[PDB]
Amino acid sequence: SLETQAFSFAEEFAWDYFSRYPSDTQDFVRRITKYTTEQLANEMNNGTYSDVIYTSAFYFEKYSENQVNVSVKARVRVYTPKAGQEQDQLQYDTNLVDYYLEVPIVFDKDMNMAVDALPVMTAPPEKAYFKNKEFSGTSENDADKTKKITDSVSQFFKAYYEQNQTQIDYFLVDGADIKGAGQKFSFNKIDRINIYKLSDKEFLAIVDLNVDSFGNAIKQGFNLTVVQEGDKFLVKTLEPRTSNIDLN
Amino acid sequence: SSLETQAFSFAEEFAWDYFSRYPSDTQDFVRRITKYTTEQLANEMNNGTYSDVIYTSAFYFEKYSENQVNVSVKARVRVYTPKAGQEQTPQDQLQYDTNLVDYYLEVPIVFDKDMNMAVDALPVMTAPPEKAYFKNKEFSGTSENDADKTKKITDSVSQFFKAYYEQNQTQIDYFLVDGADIKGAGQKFSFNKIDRINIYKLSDKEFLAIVDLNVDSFGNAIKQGFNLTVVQEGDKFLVKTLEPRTSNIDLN
Amino acid sequence: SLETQAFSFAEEFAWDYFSRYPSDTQDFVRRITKYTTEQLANEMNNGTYSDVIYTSAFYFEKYSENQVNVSVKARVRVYTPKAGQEQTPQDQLQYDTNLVDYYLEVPIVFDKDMNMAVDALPVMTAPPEKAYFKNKEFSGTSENDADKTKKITDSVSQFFKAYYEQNQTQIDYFLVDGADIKGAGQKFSFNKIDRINIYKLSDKEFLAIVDLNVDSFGNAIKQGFNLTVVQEGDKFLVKTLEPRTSNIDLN
Repeated sequence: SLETQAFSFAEEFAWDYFSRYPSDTQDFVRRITKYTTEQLANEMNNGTYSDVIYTSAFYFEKYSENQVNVSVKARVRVYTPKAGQEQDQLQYDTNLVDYYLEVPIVFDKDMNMAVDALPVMTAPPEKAYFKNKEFSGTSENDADKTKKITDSVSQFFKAYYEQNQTQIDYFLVDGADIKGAGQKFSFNKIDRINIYKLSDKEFLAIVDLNVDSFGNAIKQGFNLTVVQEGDKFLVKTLEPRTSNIDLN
Repeated sequence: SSLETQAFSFAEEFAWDYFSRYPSDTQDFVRRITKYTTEQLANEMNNGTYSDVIYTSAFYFEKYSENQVNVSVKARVRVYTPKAGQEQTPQDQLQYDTNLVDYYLEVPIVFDKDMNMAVDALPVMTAPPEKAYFKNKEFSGTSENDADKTKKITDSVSQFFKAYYEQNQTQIDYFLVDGADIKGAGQKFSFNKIDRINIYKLSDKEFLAIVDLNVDSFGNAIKQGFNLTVVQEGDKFLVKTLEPRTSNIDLN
Repeated sequence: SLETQAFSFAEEFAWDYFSRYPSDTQDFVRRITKYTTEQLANEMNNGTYSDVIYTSAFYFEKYSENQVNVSVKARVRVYTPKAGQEQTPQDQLQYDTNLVDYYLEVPIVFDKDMNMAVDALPVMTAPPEKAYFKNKEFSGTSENDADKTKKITDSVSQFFKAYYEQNQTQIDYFLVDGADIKGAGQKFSFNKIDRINIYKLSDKEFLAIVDLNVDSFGNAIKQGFNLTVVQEGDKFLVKTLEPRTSNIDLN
C-alpha cells in the first residue's frame, strides 16, 4: 500500500525535519540526506533549536502517477533563547508546538521514496460536526424484565473489567466474540441504564458506568444487545456509544 | 484502506492527549481534547489522573456505520500514583510513584463528507491484542549429509553472512546468483559465526540452508535465524533467496 | 487491512524488542512474551542496555497464507559501558549513549481471526534506499506583461500574508469561490516572496511558482509552492495551492 508506506516515510522524515541543533547545523544535513538530496537538505535547514515528541501522518493526496503529498502533525519542543542575552552558553525557554507539515514525496518503480521538494506548513485537521441522535426505540416497560436485564448487565461488566475469559463467557451468547478488558480495572457501578425491546427475545441496554484505574474513576459508555434465553439474559454485542447508534 | 489508515492516525493523536493528564490544571486536558471532540464530551472524559505518554499505536479497525468507525489503540503510559501515607497531604504537596501501564482504548470516530473527523462518544477500555497460536514444524525434505559438500555450503554461507553484515553491496554481490535482489544489513554488525546449519537438497545443484547464527552490535551478541536457497557453481554456492524463519518454511 | 494491522503489530513488538535492561533481564522476557513464546522471548534476549525513540514500519512482504514479514526502522539509544569497568558490578556501571537507527525484519504469523504473533527470531535487514529523480523545470510559457505580472505578484503576496497570519474569513477573499484552500492556522509571520515565476496557462489563467520564507519563533524557514491564479475583472484570485516548484503536474 502506497498510502501506508508514504505515511511511515513522511513520519520518519518529519522526525528529522523537526530535530534541529544550532550546536551543529550539519547534523541536520547528515540526517535529512537519508530522505532527500544535499541541495534540498541545505535549503530546509535553519537556526532553530527543536526536538520531537511525536510525528503522525494525517492526510494523503495523490499528486501524480509517481508523487504524493502527505500531511504530518508533529508535536515539537522549540527552544527560544531567554530574554536579555543580546551562542554556546545560551539559556532557553521551552515552547510546546503542534506543527502541520505537508511532505512532498516521489517514488520509483520499486517503491523507493524521496522527499522531492521543500515541505510546507499546511492546514491543521478540522473537526467534524455531528448532531446527537438519542436512540429511537421502544423502552422496555416490564419492571421484572428490566431488573433482570439490569442485574445481568451489571454482573457482565464486573466480569468484563475484573475476570478471565472463562468467567466472562458464561455471560455471553454462544459464539459472541467479546474479549474482556484484561482484568485491569475495578468495576464501580452502572450510573445510568436504559433498556429497549428490539424484538420478542432481544433487547438493547444503553449504559453509562464508571471504573477505577490506579485510584481514579473513568467514565465509560456502551450499548449492548441482550438476548433472552430461558431464565437468562445473555450478552450478544458490546459497542461504545450511547447515542448515534446503528444496529445494522 | 484510506479510511482505516487515516482513522488510525487520528485515534493515535486523540489517545496521546487522552492519556496526558495534569491534575494541577485539568483545563489543560479540556483545551487539548476539544481539538478532537465537543467541549461537553471533553469535560465528561476528564478526571483527576496524573499521567503522560510513551507511545500510542492503533491496532484494530471496525466499521460501525456509513460514517462511524471504532479504532482500538494501545497506549503505553506512565501513571503517577501518590506514595503511600499521604491520605492527609494537600494535593500540591504529593509525592508520586511511577506505574508503567499499557492501556487499550477503543475510540469511536465520526466523519463527514470531506473525511473530517471527530470523537463522537466516550472512548472505552477494550480487549488487548490476543496472540495467534503457532507451533514449529521442521522443514520436511531430503537432508544433505556429505561431509565435504556440507563443509563447502557452510563455508559459502559463512562468507556470505560475513559480507551481508559487514561489507558493501559490491562485495555482497559476488556471493549472489545473478539478479538476486538481496541487499545487505548496512555494514553495522560484526558477524560472529554460524551456530547451527541444516542443509536439504531441493534439486540438482540447489539446496536449502537453514541457519542460526549470531552477530555483535555494540559489544553484545544478538541471535539471528534464516533460510537461504543456494545454487551450486563448482565448489562455490551462490545465494538465490534470503528469508527469516528456520521452521514453518514455505518456499512457494 | 492485513498490512496496516501487521505494521502496527510490528511497531509495538519492535518497541519492546529494543527496550532492554541488563539489571532486569526477566523484564524483557515478560514484555516480549506478550507477542511470542517464552522460549523465543529468551532466545531474543541478551545483555544490551537500550531504549527507544521511535519505531516505524516501512516494508511489507506476504510470505505464506498465514505469514508476513514486516521491516521496521527503530531509532534507539544503546548505552555502552565507559572504559575501565570490565569487572565493575552491573548496578555501578557508567554509560556512554549511542544513537542508532536499526532496521528489523519481524516475522509475523496471523490466524483466521487476524490475531498475530511473532513466530521466529527477527533479523537485521536492509535499510530503505532513496528514490532518484531528475529535476524538471516547469515547461510552460512565461507571462511577460509588466502590469499583469506585477498585479499577480501583489495578489499572491497578499494571499500568502493571509494564508500564514489571518483567519479563514480573511483568506477567503483571495480565493476563487469554492477553492478548497485552508490557512496555516495563524502561527507564522510572513516575510516575503523570494522568487516568483509566472506562466500563462490559458486566457486569464496563470501558474505562479513561488519561493518564500516565514518566521516561526524567531527563525526563518523556506517554503515553495505553485498556485493557479485566475483573472476576475481587475483582480487575480487563487484557485489551487500545492507544494513543489518543479516536477509539476497540473492534471
